[PDB]
Amino acid sequence: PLSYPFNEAVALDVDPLYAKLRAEEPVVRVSCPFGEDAWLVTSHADMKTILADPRFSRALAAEHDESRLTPLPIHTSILGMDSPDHTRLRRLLAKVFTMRRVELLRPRIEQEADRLIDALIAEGPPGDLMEGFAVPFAGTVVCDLLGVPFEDREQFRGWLDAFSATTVMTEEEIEADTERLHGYIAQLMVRRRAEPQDDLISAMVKASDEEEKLSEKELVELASVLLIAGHETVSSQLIDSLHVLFTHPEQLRLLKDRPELMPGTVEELMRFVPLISHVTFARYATEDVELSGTLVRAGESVLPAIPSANRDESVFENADRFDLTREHNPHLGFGYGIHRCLGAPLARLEMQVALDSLLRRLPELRCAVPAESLEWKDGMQVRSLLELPVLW
Ligand code: HEM
Ligand SMILES: CC(C)[C@H](O)C(=O)N[C@H](CO)Cc1c[nH]c2ccccc12
Repeated sequence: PLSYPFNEAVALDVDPLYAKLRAEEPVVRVSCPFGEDAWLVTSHADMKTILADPRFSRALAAEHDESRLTPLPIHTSILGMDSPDHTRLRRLLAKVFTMRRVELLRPRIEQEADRLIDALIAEGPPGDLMEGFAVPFAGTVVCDLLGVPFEDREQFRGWLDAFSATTVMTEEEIEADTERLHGYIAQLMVRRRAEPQDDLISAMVKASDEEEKLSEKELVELASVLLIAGHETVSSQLIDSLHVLFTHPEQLRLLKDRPELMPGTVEELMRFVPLISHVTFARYATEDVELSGTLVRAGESVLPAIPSANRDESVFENADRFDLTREHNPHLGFGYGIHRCLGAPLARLEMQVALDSLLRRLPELRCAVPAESLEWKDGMQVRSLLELPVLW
């Protein structure tokens, strides 16, 4: 079977093999960097099936040497569970991670974007939209929400890569950093149990201790993935989105003159940005399933190449084109079905506030270097810039 990934992900370029696979062989057998061989799934319709059809399981992966790009299986907490365990954690989170809580964060989120832009301006151009905006914006928001002290970022931020690194960390470094993060969250939970604050960890501990009993370890592992999602996924998506906007200056001009397009713009960025470097987490078939002419037998794994589903020309017209006016946008950038992104309302809020504020306050914002000089973060499960120098 083809060794997969076929090629290292470069900048935001999509490997042209996905288009060929989608056209000529949408499901193909591959060998993975780690774990068992798998079926690479490339089309939008098959993506929905393996993500939402109950014939495909995440919890089954623990009964295998899970097909994966990471040296060790990731502690994916809720995202590694099936019903009923999944239902138990999803209910817990939905009860404390309410829409009211999110919209109550809006003024704090807006204020953080304005404060970050005040700093960029006071420091003068060129500024770095990654370490000077996307990272601390995403970080302060998730830290505010979760109850992780943003002041501890110096400690915990260097452990987060352990949850995402493919080629650039050893088993031993991943295991050590995973233990460091879990143990840091566990100490936080002791404080938050005794001294609850208005944050998710306190609410989760209270709800778990009182009704929806979770083990300490389950609580730790769930708070940990919430930290990763808010800190890393959000800042990665945001900085990649700014890159897309800078490299499509015509759409950036359109957005600035019709701000009511921002909701559809965020959705189009979710679709178009190939944020996931290759695939999200493998599922395993519990029964035989045919996908685009390929029989996937029970016990075999499928790799969901979500970014390729989001370039499916049979679902999105001119799927290879970034078009922030796109109206039909059933993208899978926030997943689909049972494991669809619980944080999507918040991520959409953050995206909209960040882009609106930047475009509002920095009218002539533009990249300070040619796209060729940019340094990307390689060897992770998502794509991101290390620096995005800008003028204004
Ligand atoms: C732009 C930012 C984000 C993107 C692109 C994103 C994307 C995704 C995707 C694609 C999935 C499904 C993965 C799969 O099926 O293998 C997912 C699941 C999930 N995401 Fe998000 N996410 C983002 C931000 C967030 C935030 C801010 C949170 C929480 C504060 C969050 C929490 C979760 C959780 C808990 C799950 C698993 C839910 C379950 O298994 O039931 N994400 N996310
Ligand atoms: C979830 C997809 C966008 C993709 O698999 C990804 O970024 N995984 C990272 C790195 O392994 C881990 C992660 C990010 N949010 C999560 C939410 C729940 C569990 C794990 C994660």
